[PDB]
Amino acid sequence: YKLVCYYTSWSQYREGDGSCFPDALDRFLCTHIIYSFANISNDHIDTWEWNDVTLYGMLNTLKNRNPNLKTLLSVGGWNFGSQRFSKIASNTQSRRTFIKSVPPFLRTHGFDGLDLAWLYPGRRDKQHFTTLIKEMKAEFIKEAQPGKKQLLLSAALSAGKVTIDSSYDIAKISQHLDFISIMTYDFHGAWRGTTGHHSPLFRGQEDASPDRFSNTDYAVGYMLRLGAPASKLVMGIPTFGRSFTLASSETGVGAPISGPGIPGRFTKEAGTLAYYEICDFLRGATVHRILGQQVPYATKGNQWVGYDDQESVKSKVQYLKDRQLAGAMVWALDLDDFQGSFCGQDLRFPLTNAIKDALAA
Amino acid sequence: YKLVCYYTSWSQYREGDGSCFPDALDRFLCTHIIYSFANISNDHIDTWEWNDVTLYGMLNTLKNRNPNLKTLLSVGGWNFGSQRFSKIASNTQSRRTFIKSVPPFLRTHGFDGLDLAWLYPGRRDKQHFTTLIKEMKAEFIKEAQPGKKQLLLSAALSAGKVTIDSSYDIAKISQHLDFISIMTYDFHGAWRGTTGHHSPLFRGQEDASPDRFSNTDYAVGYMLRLGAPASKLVMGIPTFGRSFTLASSETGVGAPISGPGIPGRFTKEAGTLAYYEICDFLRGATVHRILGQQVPYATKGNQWVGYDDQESVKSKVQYLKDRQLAGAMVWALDLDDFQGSFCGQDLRFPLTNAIKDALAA
Amino acid sequence: YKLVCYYTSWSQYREGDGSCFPDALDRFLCTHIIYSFANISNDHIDTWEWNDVTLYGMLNTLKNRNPNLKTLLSVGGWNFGSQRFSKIASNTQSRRTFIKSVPPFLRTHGFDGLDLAWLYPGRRDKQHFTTLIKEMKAEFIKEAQPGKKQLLLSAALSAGKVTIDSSYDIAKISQHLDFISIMTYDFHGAWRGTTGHHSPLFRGQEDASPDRFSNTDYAVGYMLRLGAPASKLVMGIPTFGRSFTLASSETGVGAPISGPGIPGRFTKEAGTLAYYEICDFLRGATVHRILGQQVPYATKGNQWVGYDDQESVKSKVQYLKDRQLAGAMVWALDLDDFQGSFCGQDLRFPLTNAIKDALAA
Amino acid sequence: YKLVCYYTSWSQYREGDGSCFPDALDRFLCTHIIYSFANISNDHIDTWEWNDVTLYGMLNTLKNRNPNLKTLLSVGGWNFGSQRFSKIASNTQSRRTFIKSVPPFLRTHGFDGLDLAWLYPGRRDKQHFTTLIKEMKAEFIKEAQPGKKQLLLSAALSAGKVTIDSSYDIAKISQHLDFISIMTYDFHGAWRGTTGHHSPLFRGQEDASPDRFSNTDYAVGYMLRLGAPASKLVMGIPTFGRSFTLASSETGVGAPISGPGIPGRFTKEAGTLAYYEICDFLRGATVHRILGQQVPYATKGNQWVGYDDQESVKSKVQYLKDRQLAGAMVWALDLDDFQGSFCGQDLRFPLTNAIKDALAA
Ligand SMILES: CC(=O)N[C@@H]1[C@@H](O)[C@@H](O)[C@@H](CO)O[C@H]1O
Ligand SMILES: CC(=O)N[C@@H]1[C@@H](O)[C@@H](O)[C@@H](CO)O[C@H]1O
Ligand SMILES: CC(=O)N[C@@H]1[C@@H](O)[C@@H](O)[C@@H](CO)O[C@H]1O
Ligand SMILES: CC(=O)N[C@@H]1[C@@H](O)[C@@H](O)[C@@H](CO)O[C@H]1O
Repeated sequence: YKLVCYYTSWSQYREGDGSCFPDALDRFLCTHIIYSFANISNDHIDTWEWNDVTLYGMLNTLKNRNPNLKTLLSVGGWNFGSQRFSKIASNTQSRRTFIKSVPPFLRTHGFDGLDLAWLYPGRRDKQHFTTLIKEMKAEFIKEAQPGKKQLLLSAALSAGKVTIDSSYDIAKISQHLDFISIMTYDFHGAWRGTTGHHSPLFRGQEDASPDRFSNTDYAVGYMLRLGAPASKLVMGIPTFGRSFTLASSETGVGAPISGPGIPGRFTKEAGTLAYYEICDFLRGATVHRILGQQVPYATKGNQWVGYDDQESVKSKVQYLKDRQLAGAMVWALDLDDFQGSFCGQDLRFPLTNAIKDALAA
Repeated sequence: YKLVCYYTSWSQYREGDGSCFPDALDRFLCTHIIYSFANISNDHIDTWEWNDVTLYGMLNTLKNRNPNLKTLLSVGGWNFGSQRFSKIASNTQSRRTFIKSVPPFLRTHGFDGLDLAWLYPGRRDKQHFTTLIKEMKAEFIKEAQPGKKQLLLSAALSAGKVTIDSSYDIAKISQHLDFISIMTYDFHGAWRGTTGHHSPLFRGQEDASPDRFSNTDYAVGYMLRLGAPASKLVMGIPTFGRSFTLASSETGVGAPISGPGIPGRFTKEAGTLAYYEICDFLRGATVHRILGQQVPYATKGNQWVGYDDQESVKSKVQYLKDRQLAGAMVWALDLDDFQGSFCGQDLRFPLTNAIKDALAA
Repeated sequence: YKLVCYYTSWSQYREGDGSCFPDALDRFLCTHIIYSFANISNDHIDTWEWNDVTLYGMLNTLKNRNPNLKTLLSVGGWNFGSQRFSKIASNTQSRRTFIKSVPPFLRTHGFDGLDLAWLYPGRRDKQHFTTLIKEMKAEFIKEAQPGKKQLLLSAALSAGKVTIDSSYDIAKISQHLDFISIMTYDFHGAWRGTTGHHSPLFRGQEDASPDRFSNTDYAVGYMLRLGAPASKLVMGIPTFGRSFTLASSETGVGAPISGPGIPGRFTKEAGTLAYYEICDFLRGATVHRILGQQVPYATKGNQWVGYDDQESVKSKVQYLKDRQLAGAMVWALDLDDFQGSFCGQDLRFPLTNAIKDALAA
Repeated sequence: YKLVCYYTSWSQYREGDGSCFPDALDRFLCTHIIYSFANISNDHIDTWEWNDVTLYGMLNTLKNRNPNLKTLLSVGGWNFGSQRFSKIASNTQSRRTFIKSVPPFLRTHGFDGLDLAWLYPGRRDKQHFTTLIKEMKAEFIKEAQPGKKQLLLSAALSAGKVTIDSSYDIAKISQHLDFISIMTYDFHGAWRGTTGHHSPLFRGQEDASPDRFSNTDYAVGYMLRLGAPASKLVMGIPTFGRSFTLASSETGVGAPISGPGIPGRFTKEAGTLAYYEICDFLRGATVHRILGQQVPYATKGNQWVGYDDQESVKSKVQYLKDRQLAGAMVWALDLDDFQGSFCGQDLRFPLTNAIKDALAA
């Protein structure tokens, strides 16, 4: 089983014990680690943060004691701009420059691979996206055709039905990619203005979600049906939760909300909490397991958070093993308890370790 | 929380330890016990079996130590002839004689109420059935008018979407009935000529069943939607399994079958097994929990049976409690381990006791 | 001990069995293989031959089956032109561009380091050469400072006293280089217009040479005295001979000549023969061991050639081991009998294997 | 070519097999044999050993079967005293008497000529030596005027540059001498307190000897340069070796010593060893060929000896033939294996037959 794990370069800047650099990662935890993100600039792949070269260094250092570890560089992400990635993929010169720039940059900086994270190609870009992928694989085959270890090509794809239907030719791109990470989290499948979990496994209670699409099971089945081979599909599992401010005494699934949850001290983003933040929040909170969805939420005063814990990630790994998927993708290493000193069990990366042990069973 | 339990009269004729009579029944187990079934003969309510009047008393003796206990007599059943019942409830005199005949016969034989089990009112009968339930509740209010204790009225309704849509005016009859026993088992939800569980709680893997309706969650939600109040709805939990003969080595959900399953020694009905026969079957067998349905099946040799156990009935009780339903209905006392000698715990009614325990916590 | 061996890119064009491509090289033969030469173009390190990129890869493939093997790329050579290397190294901006370009180029194309072959810095360029080496070494230390395998830096240096005195600050460049390959061959030690061996180990007969300086032993000792550590000094051993056309019946050392030797069938360069050509020539030749110089010459008709054989390279290896040098350097693989079919042993790389054997003993 | 061999008269007194007398000598081995040493007493040439006259007889017996063998007697030696030969040679009366005394004594005792072994003239005796040689030769020309066979005049000379510069007018004495024997052994060219070979053919490793001039090639080249005809120069070759006692684990050339080598059983002279003694030593010893010097040393335990073997003496002959020298000189028959029972092969005079063979090839 593959265990693909994202590290985000902006986690370095978080205050205090929140600050995360690649020298804090367990080198035997993951089969693959992906660094996010890289810019594209003058149509060439390029660094993002001032100190990426150092941080690339720290990441690849982990391969010294662990030969099997693979590292990829993810290009794109949320702050990149769907627009900008569009302009580049659609134009024929721009695309060639970009593609031609990739292998030298990866080799120069110690990476085994590229992860395309265009979030997201629009309706207009479906063919461009297929082309980009096909030609990038072609370039990687050429570059290594004299005897080398060939560079890996992956992509992070939406788990949302709408985006999958409009943006991705699944059968075509699946043939050229080495794996697909499906982002089975951040589903927006609650009734407007109410609580719901952002990463249910199963739909659960039929009449308590507006549709059947907003869950891990549906999206995994859909992508399999659309022609992605089970053996190339990696199933995304979050180490963050999505939080809401409650607007009444109701704390169930479907309760009214007034908006996103109060920011965490360290991640400082409304509507999100790192698992290490949730471990703090849980002291004095009530935990409930949403029966049909197989995932927990916690509530304390006017705050509600839907997240994953050791029991839930085990259920998720059972699912992915039963479907013979290739493995699990973890977003993100820097949002697990990587200091091992918030979750009260002195265990670094409790969630990721949980996934790893369930893959072994 | 009501806990409505069905005792069947034909269960007296099973060999050896199979034989069951109202004497073997724990008086504290249930709140309501429902005797099934009664005839309608020449438009008056009648007995069925030769020794019904004895068994009535054996049953109504149990109320001696227990004044909280209620009993009800169910009239109808599968053998009745759905034809015959429709005739009776369409004709204006028939219905009048019938309704008039019930209250004396009930007080006489010691019953606290009637349970309607017309299986099933078809197309045409929707209004007849609505009226029958309306005028029967008219009679039971008139009968107890001199300060008696009003007779209870209830009905066993289908959990099948088709049958509910064609047969029941749930908004109307729910105002007249005291509770509704919704038969959330014997779904026909599997792909054709393949294995499936007959009483799943949730739909489960979205791509592994033809429809979203053949599960307990759907049925309960549907009825809540159609007008039935939560405080009048009692959720059916089976103490029996449905079995199949497999046709290949595949033993999963949706494995090819060739027909129903070898009959039990004591129940002697192909495709059925009492819980106590299942305990016999389990020794030697692989149990697997269906992940999204939250129910087990067992397979051994060319036999596959989907059944409910202590873990699974507690989940269903957690489900019914979370929806604030009236309580749980059990089909049937004579099919749980009533000896206490099969399931190796030396415990009478393991499944029914699991349901009681969970209801109180 | 190191065994550094040069492969020359232009050897690929030699007719017939002379043609040598990197895939003919024994992957277990040498510790370090150096590819010569790379261009510098627009102050950037660059390819020379149109197929360099294919040949780099056939070389680097040799590492798959033997990971210990190291590869370096040599920049410069005799066709480069000393005066064009001057301007690059002496302009501060050219030199930075160049130095900046090397590590990406090396990593992109699979090489473990750079070999400098400036042939040769004049008196004017001594300091420039020193500076070039210091800065170039600093860059490799920087590029690697986060946990990479650091890039090797080596230099092919002249064994000629006059060039060493004019061009090299030995003490300073020795601390920065990882090894020095001293080109202890092609000495111009013969009395003008007379036969002499181009790679004597010692001076031999005192009154039969012009100078005491044109011999391996002098050049080694001189570099040691000047500050090159033994542990960084690699001693060049030729797999080629230098040939003369005799002008009389005299056939000894110091016999009159009329010009360089007739070209070989395959190397096609007057005054030079590959070892495999020498094997052909030895058929009907007389060989003599030069008494003080520990090396052979052969003569046949009007031709005379001073070369190395298995015995003579063995002696050279004894010598370098007794001086505790870092190992042997071989110019060049493509001039050894790489085919194995010329020296009537059916044994590929006869000279280099002999060198290898003597280093291991 | 000439082959000039010394027998030493004091070799009779050595124990057992060590004992050597002229009857032990093959008569076909040498072209000249030189009996050493004779005395000068009361300014007349005398005998030295009590039995000299017998030994001279046995020696001269050898010419009975061999018409071509030539014998000479050698006045002087180390034990004569430089101080005393000076006084005989510097006084016009002394010297005239000596000269005149010489021919009759030589005719009387069977000798074909005289060999001068003044070891050695000082600065102050240079011109006296020139005058002795000139006058002695004038005498021998005059004594032969009655149609006799002219007596042979030869001289043994130092190979050391200092002695040559102080003592010898090579150009002048060369015309009067029939041959010069150059003593190209017993060189004092080890760094002080260290091992060195006493008879190297060439200088060898440039920085592993104090001086350029303690070797055979330099001595020969120097004499030629000072005006000795090649056709009169006989190059000395030793059959003994010189031995040290090591002071350390180091056994190489220039290793630390503590004093001379353990005396041999038969020679009893610290720091010397006959070849027959060396043949025993070799059993259990390591032999190394010194690359520069074309000569072996042997070490075993705390002992180290530099000697000449069959290989080394063949090379010394090659050198003398290439330089067109008159022939070889051997010191000495009694230090070679004259028994023929020490060196394994059952051959008498291994080293001297080696010389002879090489002179004939
Ligand atoms: C610096 C960076 O990460 N992003 C730049 C962005 O700032 C913008 O200027 C663009 C050109 O319009 O190039 C991008 O890569
Ligand atoms: C099973 C049973 O009790 N059936 C009776 C029987 O008398 C039957 O013949 C019918 C007459 O039409 O009436 C039913 O109530
Ligand atoms: C062999 C080679 O590639 N060398 C080029 C040469 O082609 C030429 O253009 C020169 C211009 O001054 O630059 C060199 O590097
Ligand atoms: C007898 C002999 O062999 N040697 C003597 C020596 O002993 C010494 O007496 C000298 C004159 O003082 O004359 C030498 O020839």
